[PDB]
Amino acid sequence: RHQNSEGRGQAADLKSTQAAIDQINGKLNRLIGKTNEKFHQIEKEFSEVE
Amino acid sequence: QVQLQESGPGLVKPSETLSLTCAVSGGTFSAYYWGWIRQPPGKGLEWIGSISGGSGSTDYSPSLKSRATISRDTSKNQFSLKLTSVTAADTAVYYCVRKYWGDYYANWFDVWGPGVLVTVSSASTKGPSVFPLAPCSRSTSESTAALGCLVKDYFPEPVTVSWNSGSLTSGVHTFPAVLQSSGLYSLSSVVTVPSSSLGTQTYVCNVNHKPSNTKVDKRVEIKTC
Amino acid sequence: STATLCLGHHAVPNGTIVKTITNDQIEVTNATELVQNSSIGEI
Ligand SMILES: *[C@@H]1O[C@H](CO)[C@@H](O[C@@H]2O[C@H](CO)[C@@H](O)[C@H](O)[C@H]2NC(C)=O)[C@H](O)[C@H]1NC(C)=O
Ligand SMILES: *[C@@H]1O[C@H](CO)[C@@H](O)[C@H](O)[C@H]1NC(C)=O
Repeated sequence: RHQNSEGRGQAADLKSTQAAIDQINGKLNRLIGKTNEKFHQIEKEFSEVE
Repeated sequence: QVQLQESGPGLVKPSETLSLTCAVSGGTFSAYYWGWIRQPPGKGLEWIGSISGGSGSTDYSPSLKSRATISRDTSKNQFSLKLTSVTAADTAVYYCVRKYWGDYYANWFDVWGPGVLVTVSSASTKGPSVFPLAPCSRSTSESTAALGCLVKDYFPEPVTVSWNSGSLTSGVHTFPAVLQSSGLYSLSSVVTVPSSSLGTQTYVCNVNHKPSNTKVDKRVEIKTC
Repeated sequence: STATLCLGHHAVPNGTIVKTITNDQIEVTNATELVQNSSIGEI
């Protein structure tokens, strides 16, 4: 936000904000879609107590 | 990391220009300074001068300041020395070296060139004379035999001999070059091979007179008068 | 004229990638290993 003689205006940046969002987007991906597969567990509920 | 390859003619006519080049491998030429250094065999060595490997701003030893002219190239990753009005004494081995960026600092000559011999061509350049030398009874130890290969009549120096193209290395001794009364240069590269192999294998001494581009895989064989 | 002092840090012609939390890939001077993956091959 500037305040000049001409008036009062704003202008957005793209350079820094692109690097901002970029680093956030990675952090998503490093924590999103990443998974482990588990194919045969042991039972986790017990109807009877042996 | 950083390696250098020294290049140039090891021979040059008296009172003529010397032109040498050395290579860089790894690093960026723009990011250091480079100098040259002179050493005749078995005496004191000397710093020649340095240049801005980045910009081209230079210095030279006062003695060789007028005589020596060093250069660079950003393009080819190379750099040159041009020396005018050479002396007969100037015959030496040369080096390319990495110097620190600071005009005044320590840790100079951190890395050195492989070393290229530069001999002034006092006499006419010529081909090597490869002289085989047969092992005898009087040149064989109990465990070893003395096969020889003399490179005589060769001008100029050096001459580097390979044995079986460097297949055998054990007890291979390149005897230093000799100034004979002939005014001509010569040497043998003696090979010690076990006495058990005598009269069996016909060994080869291989001549690499690099400036003359000569290859002589000449054998050594026994002959009777 | 007028003098200029100018600060900075060293680098290496050849470096290695390293996984962080800030950036999944980055180049630093000198790396090492934390996982011995190789054996002599005998007890
Ligand atoms: C980079 O740092 C390592 C630190 O590990 C240095 O490596 C030394 O040598 C061996 C094999 O690399 C390691 O097992 C040791 O941990 C290190 N020595 C000690 C006792 O500290 C290495 O010197 C460095 N490399 C360079 C040239 O910067
Ligand atoms: C570093 O080493 C790698 C692998 O040899 C090579 O591909 C790369 O070009 C080298 N980089 C520099 C700056 O030497």
